[PDB]
Amino acid sequence: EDLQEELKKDVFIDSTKLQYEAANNVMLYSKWLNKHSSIKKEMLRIEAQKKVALKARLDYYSGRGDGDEFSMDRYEKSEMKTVLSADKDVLKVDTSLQYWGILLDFCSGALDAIKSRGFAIKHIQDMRAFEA
Amino acid sequence: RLEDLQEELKKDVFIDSTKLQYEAANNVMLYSKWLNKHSSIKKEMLRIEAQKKVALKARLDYYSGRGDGDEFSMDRYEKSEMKTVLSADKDVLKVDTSLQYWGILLDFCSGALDAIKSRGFAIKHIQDMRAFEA
Amino acid sequence: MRLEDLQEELKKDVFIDSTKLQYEAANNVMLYSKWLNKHSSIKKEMLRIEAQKKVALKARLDYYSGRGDGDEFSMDRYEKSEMKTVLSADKDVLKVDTSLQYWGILLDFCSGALDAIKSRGFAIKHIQDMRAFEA
Amino acid sequence: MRLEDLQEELKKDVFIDSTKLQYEAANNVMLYSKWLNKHSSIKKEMLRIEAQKKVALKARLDYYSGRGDGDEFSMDRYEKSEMKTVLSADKDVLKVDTSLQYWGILLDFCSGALDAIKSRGFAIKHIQDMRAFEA
Amino acid sequence: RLEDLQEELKKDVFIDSTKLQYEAANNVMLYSKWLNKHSSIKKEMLRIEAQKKVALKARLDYYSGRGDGDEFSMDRYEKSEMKTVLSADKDVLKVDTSLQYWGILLDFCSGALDAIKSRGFAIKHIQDMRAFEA
Amino acid sequence: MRLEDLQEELKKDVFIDSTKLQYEAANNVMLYSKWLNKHSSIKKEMLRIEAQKKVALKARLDYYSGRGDGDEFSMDRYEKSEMKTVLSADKDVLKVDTSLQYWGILLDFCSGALDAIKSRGFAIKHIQDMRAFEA
Amino acid sequence: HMRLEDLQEELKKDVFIDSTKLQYEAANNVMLYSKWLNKHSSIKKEMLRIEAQKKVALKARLDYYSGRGDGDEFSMDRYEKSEMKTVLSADKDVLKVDTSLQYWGILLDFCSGALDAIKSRGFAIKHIQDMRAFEA
Repeated sequence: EDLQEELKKDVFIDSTKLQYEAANNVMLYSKWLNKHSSIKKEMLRIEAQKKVALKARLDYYSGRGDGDEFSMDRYEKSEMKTVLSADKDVLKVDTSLQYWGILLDFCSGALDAIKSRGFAIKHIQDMRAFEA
Repeated sequence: RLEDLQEELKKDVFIDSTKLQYEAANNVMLYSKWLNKHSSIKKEMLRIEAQKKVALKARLDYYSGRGDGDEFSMDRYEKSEMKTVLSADKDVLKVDTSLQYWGILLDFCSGALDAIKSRGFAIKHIQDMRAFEA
Repeated sequence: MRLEDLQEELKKDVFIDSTKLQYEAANNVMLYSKWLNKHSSIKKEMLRIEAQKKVALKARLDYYSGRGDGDEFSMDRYEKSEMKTVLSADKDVLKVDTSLQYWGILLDFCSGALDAIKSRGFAIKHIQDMRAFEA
Repeated sequence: MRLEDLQEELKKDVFIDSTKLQYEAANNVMLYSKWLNKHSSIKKEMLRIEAQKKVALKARLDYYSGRGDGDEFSMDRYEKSEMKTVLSADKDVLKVDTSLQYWGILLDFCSGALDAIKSRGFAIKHIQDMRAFEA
Repeated sequence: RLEDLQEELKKDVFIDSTKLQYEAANNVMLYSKWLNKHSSIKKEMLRIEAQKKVALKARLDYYSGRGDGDEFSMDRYEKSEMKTVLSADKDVLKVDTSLQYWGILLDFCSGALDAIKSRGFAIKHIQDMRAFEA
Repeated sequence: MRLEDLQEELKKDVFIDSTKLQYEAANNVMLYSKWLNKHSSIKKEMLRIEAQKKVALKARLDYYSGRGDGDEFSMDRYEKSEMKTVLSADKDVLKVDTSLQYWGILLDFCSGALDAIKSRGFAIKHIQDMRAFEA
Repeated sequence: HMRLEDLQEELKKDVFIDSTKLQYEAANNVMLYSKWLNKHSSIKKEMLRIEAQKKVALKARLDYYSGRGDGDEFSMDRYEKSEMKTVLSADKDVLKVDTSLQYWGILLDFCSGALDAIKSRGFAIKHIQDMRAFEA
């Protein structure tokens, strides 16, 4: 919600300082690039945790046990995709991770906006200069 | 470190309007600078790419019963179970986490090259609005 | 070819002598050619190596699958699903693909080099414009 | 045609004579055309080579699949999954594709030449601006 | 023939320095001539693409065991083999080459439009250099 | 519309009457319009034909996939890997796509027409300038 | 609504240049630019609305054909996932909303053409003002 709110404020243009906005637009691209890249770094950390959780759970459900517990439901291969997926522990990491996937995806749009706000800024110079 | 690349780029894109011409000529120098980082990163990742390719097989032997040295797994994992196991493997996970990290840095540098390419565009716009003052 | 020396090379090229702006405009088309030349020359090398890689890859696929590669044969009895993984780690594959991919990076670099110069020509023009403004 | 011989050709072509700017501006479109001619004749060649390649591929597809290719038959009993690798390394296949890709090196370079020449006219245009101001 | 288009364009882009006003006007006229060739070629290719689409099916029948006339294939080709088999097929290859031959032509006619657009530019450029003495 | 009629008309349009430079300059904006009408109106047609085709593709697909299209069913029992080839060659589809693809050529010719005229205006100024120069 | 002939006819009348009121036409030219610029933007409002219907209609129809639709209509012909893209396009409602969607794009596209003409018409007027100095 903070990302929607941040970009919303940023893409609006001060018509009176166009030379400044032309310069600051690149400054905004950077800013969103900075968040974008750290999130991927984050997702990489979270995705790594996810790789471990499925195996730990893979052991448990298959009878290799993960702690002091073993599954008695004797799940088959046809049942496995659902079971791990519905698992409380795996779900938490997948839930968090996918959230970041959304966070990351918004920043793509932000870069799309900023690339074009910079375009729009030149346009105004152009659309105004015509009256001359 | 990511903090060293993000912040450095931050510094680069700010434009001194009173020295518009310096920035215009120098802007091409920034592109060059990052293109150097970019390429140097890929060089690293390619080396890690080899390490991972060796690590995955080495571990694949271990778990599959072909052994990894004097070691063999007792968990008798099956082929349908295999992708998950290597993916969660200590030895593999370290290199892949390592490998992906530079890849992210690599990914940051593409954006910089977008930024710098457009800073060069932004600079001309400023010249134009100034020439417009005329 | 070495990457840093290409890096070292491009760096000198993008520098602009403002005292020779007509010359630099003319010089720019020559730099484009030169990097255009490198670019195509990298492809010739990679194509040759990629032919070695295809030869190495066939040989190792035979080796590991039990058809043997020379006077030598693998006893680890790998299956078809296991082959992709093993071949990637294969010393001969690994050595050549590493080399193959390495030039590709130099290939990817000369594109960057060509993007730098193709746009450098504008930057030279940008400078001229700000000057007519000073007038 | 040779790759490096075109590079030298482009090398001479991109040179700009400061004493003959009207000529250079006019002759520049003549350069686009000429390289526009090389680019197109190369493609025509690739059309002939790629047809041979597709034929080599079928003949070899038969051979390794056990249908025999002329008076020869493959005894290695390659499977469907293995064929892609094997065909790529096959000498008959490899020779035509190597040749085909070589023009590909040539094709792309001529594209670059047209790009250099496209802006060389601007570089030519660039200098005029610097001259009238110098006046 | 491709060689007929090459020789023609060569003749076209040549610029008569002494009759510049005329050449500025004719350049727009040349765009037309080549624009006419270009579209007529797409016209040609449109016919061939219908021919090619018909052949792949007729041949598809032959190789798939459905027969293409009074004939049937004994090679028992699998799905993995088909793209290759059809591609190398005498009937398919003949029509597709023709399409490709024209495709090569079409792109040359485009290149010609690239030329004419900038010949128009160069013409103005030269006039400026004329005013340069004056 | 016929393609040759577009070619014949455009040819007539781009001609420049030197003895009437003031008129040709003004009228040039009037030509953009005429072809602008063609371009948009052509699209209007293709938009209708595209609809005829989308319905045809479904109708024949049903036929061939065995859902039947009328009182008819294909006994050739075509598969998924085979369908795109089969539908593409279909007599009814082939007739409609040809139609659609043909109007596309007209559309594109008009884009070229718009390319041509838009620069003809540049040409008109240039000539005038060379006249003002001789003046 | 809007008709293409009305945009064509409107634009046609708009770009014609009165040589005798050239100072005026210079003033009149900018008045045209705003007007189409407003049309350009006004068409976008319609398409954004119709396209929204299409996002829903396709979604409503995809459910229908896949069997998740629950109304008084149900798809019994059992279409598969590879077949859906093909089928949905031919759907009576989808075809109509798409036809509608595609149409406004053309009116939209015409104003862009219209704006390039007027954006540049101002220049042509400036040229003629100038060609007089040659007679001068």
